[PDB]
This record gives sequence, structure tokens and C-alpha cells, in this order.
Amino acid sequence: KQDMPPVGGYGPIDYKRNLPRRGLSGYSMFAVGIGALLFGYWSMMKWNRERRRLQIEDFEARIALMP
Amino acid sequence: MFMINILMLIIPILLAVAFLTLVERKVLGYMQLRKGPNVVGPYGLLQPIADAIKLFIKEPLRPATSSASMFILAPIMALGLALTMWIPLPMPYPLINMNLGVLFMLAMSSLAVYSILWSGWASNSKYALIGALRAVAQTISYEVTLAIILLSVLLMSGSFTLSTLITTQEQMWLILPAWPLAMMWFISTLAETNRAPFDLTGFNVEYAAGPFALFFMAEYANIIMMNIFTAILFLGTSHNPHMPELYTINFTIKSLLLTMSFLWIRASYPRFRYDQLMHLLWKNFLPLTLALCMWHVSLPILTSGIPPQ
Ligand SMILES: CCCCCCCCCCCCCCCCCC(=O)OC[C@H](COP(=O)(O)OCCN)OC(=O)CCCCCCCCCCCCCCCCC
Repeated sequence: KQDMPPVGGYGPIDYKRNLPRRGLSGYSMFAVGIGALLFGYWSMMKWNRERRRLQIEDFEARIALMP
Repeated sequence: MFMINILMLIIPILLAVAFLTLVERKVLGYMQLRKGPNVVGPYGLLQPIADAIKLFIKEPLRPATSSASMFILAPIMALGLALTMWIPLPMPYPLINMNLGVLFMLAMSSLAVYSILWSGWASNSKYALIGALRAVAQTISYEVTLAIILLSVLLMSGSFTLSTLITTQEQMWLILPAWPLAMMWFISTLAETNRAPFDLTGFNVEYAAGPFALFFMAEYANIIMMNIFTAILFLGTSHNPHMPELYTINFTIKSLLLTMSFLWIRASYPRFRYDQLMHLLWKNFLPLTLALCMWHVSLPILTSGIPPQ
């Protein structure tokens, strides 16, 4: 008399197949790429030109002496 | 006491990778829901010291089908240049102040393909004769993909020497103007040093317990070197003259994360099936490399932002 089949309690689990967790698509990408890229170029011309100012300063001490 | 600086760089870098085959597996371990070395360590840390003893106990039988003058010649150069390439590298002070050294790294790494052509050829037949050829044939294709985009950042940094490279990146983290180059830097360097996605890599199977360990010890020597070479180039750190110690604290710890990346990419991906593997260089990589080579010339001109030297 002690056999298995239970009265209730069932799901089931799915046979489904989906995980569309997107994801900033469709022209939202290529937008964070370009602006941060020119931001790095914007970081230039305030350092290389600044080091160029120090570069003439470095060559200044050479020319002032040597007579 | 110049000599004691030498021995306190060659010897403390061997334990830097002899204790990495441990770290190779444990990082591989805790992805697969499994633990590290459990019985010997206790925390693993007593494992590779015993395994290093075994390969010099176990008998190195020699091939009767090969020469001897050529067969041990390739492990001679294997520790030769793959350790010599460490020398003009700053932390923050290099051992040698070379006036030009970025060419010097490529000059030494171009002889890495000149070692694999030895061991497969002088040994034996088929596998060691044809199979060892193709591996040169892939690794000859990754100097042109390496050296060109290398040259495109010297146009903006300023010169050839490496000591000025720290000062010019003191505010930048120069991946930000070269994040397209950051892929083709790291992909190409991954492919040359013979690792898991870019692998086809008989040039090992003939080596017994003696000289297999060298061409396992030299190959690992390369991989932290392409980590430490990308480290000074892309992800530059801050410099303090009055506190040199604080440099090296946040220097190797950044290279150690990128060291994990070779261990981390290995746990994801399959191979590339050799006919595609060169086809994805010429057809695909190389036209973008020429385009960005033209890009970093016009833009420092059309900024009046030429780097001084
Ligand atoms: C106009 C403004 C100026 C211009 C700005 C424009 C910016 C553009 C920036 C582009 C630069 C990056 C692109 C470089 C090319 C990337 C390589 C590539 O895309 O190849 C695609 C590869 C080949 O196959 P495919 O052609 O796609 O054909 C199958 C089609 N279903 O198919 C693939 O997709 C496979 C991917 C390559 C396989 C290797 C992947 C291994 C994983 C590497 C992980 C890298 C992690 C990031 C890098 C580390 C960071 C340092």
C-alpha cells in the first residue's frame, strides 16, 4: 500500500529559452566611444604644449651659458 | 656592487613564475567549483617546491635519431634572450638607461621565432618537421601587427626612450586615446606568446624531464614580460621622487591583474582552426592598423600638439 504517486505539488520548470538583458544597443553605443576618445585628445595640447614650454625652458639654460 | 643587483633580479624573478603554476591552477580551480592544492600545502604553497625536484631526478633519455649540438642549443638561447629582455626596464629605475629601448624589446623578441625552428627541425620526422614549421609561420605574421601600432603611440608620446614615457603619462592612462589600439595590442601579444585561443602550438613531446622544464620555464618568462611591457606603456602609474617605494607598490600590482587575464581568457574560449587564424590578420586586422597609423600623424599636426624632444 506504500507506493509513490503524490497527490499534488508540481511546477513545472520551463522549457522556455530567453534572457534578453540588453544592454544599451542601437546608436547608444559608438556614442560613449567617440566622446571619450576626443576627451583623451582634449587632454593633449594642455600637456604636450605645456611640456613644449618647458622644453624651450630646458634649452634656455644651455644657450644662456657657454660663452 | 653592480653584480649583486644582477643576482637580485635574475633569481627573484624565477620564483615569480615558479610560484605561478600553482596560481595557474587555483584560479583555474575556483571557476570549476573546486579547491586548490589541499594535501601538500596546506594552502598549496608547498606544492611546486617538491615538483621542481622531480624533473631533475627523472632520467632524460636522448634521441638517437638527432644531433646533440643542435638539440641542447635551443634551451641555451631560451633562457638567454628571454631573460635579457628584462634588463632596460624601469621600476622606476631601469638597470640600464638605454637611449632607445622600445626598438630593443622588438629586436630581442624577433629572435623568439628563431628558437622554435631549431628543436622541431634537428630532432625528427613529420610532426617535428612539418608541425613545427607552421608555428613560426603564424608568429612571423605578428610582428607587422605588433610594430606598426607600436609606432603610432611614439608619435604622441615623443621619442624612443622609456624614461620619458612615465612623465608623459602622469595624468592620462593613455588607453583613453588608444582604446581601439588596446584591443589590437593585447590580442596580438596574446597570439605571439602561444596561448589558449591562438594555439596550434612535436617541439615539446621529445623533451624528457631535463630540458622540457626550460622551455616550460622560458615560455612563462615571456608571459609576465608582455604583461610588464604593456604595464609601462598603456597603464602608466604615478611617480614620486621623494618616495620611490610607492611607485613599485602600485606598479607590479597592476601588472599582476593583467597576468590573471591570460589565465582568465584561457577558461573561456576554443581554438581558431589554423586557416582562419592567419585569415583574421591580413583580411581583418591589418587594414584597420594602417588607418589608425594615418590617424596618429595628422591629429598631433592638426592640434599644434607635437610632443617635444
Ligand atoms: C570615425 C571616428 C574615428 C574612428 C573611430 C572608430 C572606432 C572603431 C574601433 C574599432 C577598433 C576595434 C575593432 C578592431 C577589429 C576587431 C577584430 C574583429 O572585429 O574581427 C571580427 C572577427 C572576425 O570574424 P567576422 O569578420 O566578424 O565574421 C563573422 C561574422 N558573423 O569576429 C569576431 O567578432 C571575433 C572577435 C575576435 C576573436 C578574438 C576574441 C578573443 C577575446 C579577446 C578579448 C579582448 C578583451 C579586450 C582587450 C583587452 C584590453 C587590453
